[PDB]
Amino acid sequence: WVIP
Amino acid sequence: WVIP
Amino acid sequence: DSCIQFTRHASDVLLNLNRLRSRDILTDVVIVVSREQFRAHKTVLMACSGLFYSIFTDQLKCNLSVINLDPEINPEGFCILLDFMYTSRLNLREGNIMAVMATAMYLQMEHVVDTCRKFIKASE
Amino acid sequence: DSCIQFTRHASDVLLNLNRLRSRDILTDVVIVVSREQFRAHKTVLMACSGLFYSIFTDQLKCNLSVINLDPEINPEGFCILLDFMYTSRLNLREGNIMAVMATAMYLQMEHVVDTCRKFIKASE
Ligand SMILES: O=C1Cc2cc(Nc3ncncc3Cl)ccc2N1
Ligand SMILES: O=C1Cc2cc(Nc3ncncc3Cl)ccc2N1
Ligand SMILES: [Cl-]
Ligand SMILES: [Cl-]
Repeated sequence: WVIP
Repeated sequence: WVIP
Repeated sequence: DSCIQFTRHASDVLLNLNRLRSRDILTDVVIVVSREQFRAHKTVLMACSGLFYSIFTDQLKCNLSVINLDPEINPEGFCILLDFMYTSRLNLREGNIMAVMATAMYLQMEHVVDTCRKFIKASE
Repeated sequence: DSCIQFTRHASDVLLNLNRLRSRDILTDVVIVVSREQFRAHKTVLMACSGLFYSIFTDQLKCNLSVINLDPEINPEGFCILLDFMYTSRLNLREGNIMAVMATAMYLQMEHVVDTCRKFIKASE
């Protein structure tokens, strides 16, 4: 999971 | 396009 | 093999599937949640959820145009997860994390359940 | 928004759509090419091809279960492109590049047409  |  | 691969292909496909959802094009099922209705594509739901995969591979249920979820399922939690299915983006907030995790457990969306568990553990 | 994003989501969705294709699950159309038949999902074809997008948004054609392609279309070129649609992998070879490019132009798959043009230009 990432900060888009 | 890339070499997978 | 000796294939070449287009890096953005999978993302472009999902973006186009979400555009079809937005425009209600070729949607083939209604998911009913506590009298809130969500139109979608069976194949996308199956690709994202172990529950929908099991439902639409059933010889009788594969032909249903309406699926009613368990009354304990929260429509907002479902809506957030349906958006995630079609975009890879999860709108996870302090105010919705419990409903989102409960819905992801029911829908069998293991990666969502994982990030919810981690975000909850960080706040304890 | 303040969404989080699961990097591998789009790829996992496409992988699952290809598994459904392999097992002939929820395929809703047959594409006929020079008497060679290919089963697929209309939504995936639309997401990948400007031609299929135009075909299945047509009020009459959206309801067809069989689509016949132009007789000049090569079944191997189509097969390679159908595999690309469901995997992001293109099996481009000296022996098939002309058929693949011609099929991608007909199907309106601009990124495929682009890499074919470049690979052809490198060999001249
Ligand atoms: O967490 C998850 C997400 C998910 C998706 C599916 N889908 C499929 N699996 C295998 N072949 C085809 C499909 Cl469509 C099954 C289980 C789970 N569990
Ligand atoms: O090269 C290409 C690939 C491609 C895909 C599509 N598909 C869609 N476009 C917009 N909204 C939904 C969909 Cl399904 C249309 C044109 C082209 N041209
Ligand atoms: Cl997931
Ligand atoms: Cl393309």
